[PDB]
Amino acid sequence: SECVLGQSKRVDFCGKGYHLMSFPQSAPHGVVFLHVTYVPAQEKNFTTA
Amino acid sequence: SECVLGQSKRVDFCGKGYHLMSFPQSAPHGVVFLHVTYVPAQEKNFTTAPAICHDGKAHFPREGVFVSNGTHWFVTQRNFYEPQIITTDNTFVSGNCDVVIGIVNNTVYDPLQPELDS
Amino acid sequence: VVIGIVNNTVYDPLQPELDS
Amino acid sequence: TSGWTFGAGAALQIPFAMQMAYRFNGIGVTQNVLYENQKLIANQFNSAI
Ligand SMILES: *[C@@H]1O[C@H](CO)[C@@H](O)[C@H](O)[C@H]1NC(C)=O
Ligand SMILES: *[C@@H]1O[C@H](CO)[C@@H](O)[C@H](O)[C@H]1NC(C)=O
Ligand SMILES: *[C@@H]1O[C@H](CO)[C@@H](O)[C@H](O)[C@H]1NC(C)=O
Ligand SMILES: *[C@@H]1O[C@H](CO)[C@@H](O)[C@H](O)[C@H]1NC(C)=O
Ligand SMILES: *[C@@H]1O[C@H](CO)[C@@H](O)[C@H](O)[C@H]1NC(C)=O
Ligand SMILES: *[C@@H]1O[C@H](CO)[C@@H](O)[C@H](O)[C@H]1NC(C)=O
Ligand SMILES: *[C@@H]1O[C@H](CO)[C@@H](O)[C@H](O)[C@H]1NC(C)=O
Repeated sequence: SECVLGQSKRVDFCGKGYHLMSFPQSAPHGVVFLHVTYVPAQEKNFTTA
Repeated sequence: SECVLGQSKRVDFCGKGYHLMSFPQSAPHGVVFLHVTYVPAQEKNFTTAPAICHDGKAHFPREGVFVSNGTHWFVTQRNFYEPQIITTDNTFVSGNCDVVIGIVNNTVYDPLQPELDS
Repeated sequence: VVIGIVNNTVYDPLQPELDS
Repeated sequence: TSGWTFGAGAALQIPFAMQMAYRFNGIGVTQNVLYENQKLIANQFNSAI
């Protein structure tokens, strides 16, 4: 209801990283979610104020 | 806690549609919630583009999407049709035109130009 | 069209002094 | 085809690029970050799948 039908701000609910969207997949006696998430990478330092 | 005492972004957690609020009602051995929700209705098709190419610069919507009624392009909020003229106030610029797929030429009106002549 | 409206001036920061 | 909308009510079609663009906008990343590098995003998603 929250990951497939919408986009959730809940951290680590719909997979690690910032949640973009999810895809459900049927499985025997269960369900499988493919959580598409945005994770940042390639950092670099900056001075800030 | 999350719907009577607040407004929930969780989809279909408190009633179908976009949640506005809920009202609790006592029931024997339980509780009844009256989930007030905003359900969109009466949609109509529009042609859209992700961004608008002004003179060598690509304009994106700050909030909403670009749409057209067939001939004229408007920027409107995503979940209620309230068309408005494209201006530099409701759009922001990032990069040149050719990098974005689906870019469309259209003029973006600077409100300062007709205001200032003296 | 709106109920509860109250008259008041809204200042324009684009032209309080900036005319040329 | 419609993203988050069919959960709320009648399914409203939208191009998938614009849908993923708003979903980027939902996580605090502007739309131009997606549109300017849509091909890389699509390739990354395909590779992950
Ligand atoms: C930032 O500075 C720290 C300490 O000077 C250094 O260890 C690190 O490699 C720098 N770069 C990043 C991305 O943290
Ligand atoms: C949008 O266009 C399609 C195809 O022309 C049509 O099937 C559909 O009913 C249209 N939607 C609306 C809301 O008119
Ligand atoms: C689109 O809207 C503009 C401004 O409201 C109007 O002048 C024009 O005739 C409209 N065109 C169509 C096809 O509805
Ligand atoms: C949209 O699809 C049509 C038909 O497949 C194609 O001619 C056009 O170039 C496409 N435009 C974009 C921006 O994908
Ligand atoms: C209008 O758009 C086309 C591509 O759709 C582009 O080649 C052309 O340069 C644009 N017009 C101007 C005046 O830039
Ligand atoms: C508030 O109610 C009074 C009457 O009790 C009415 O005169 C006034 O216009 C109302 N104001 C608003 C903003 O509804
Ligand atoms: C002040 O408000 C009243 C009632 O809302 C309205 O009739 C009147 O026109 C307003 N004043 C001016 C100068 O418009």
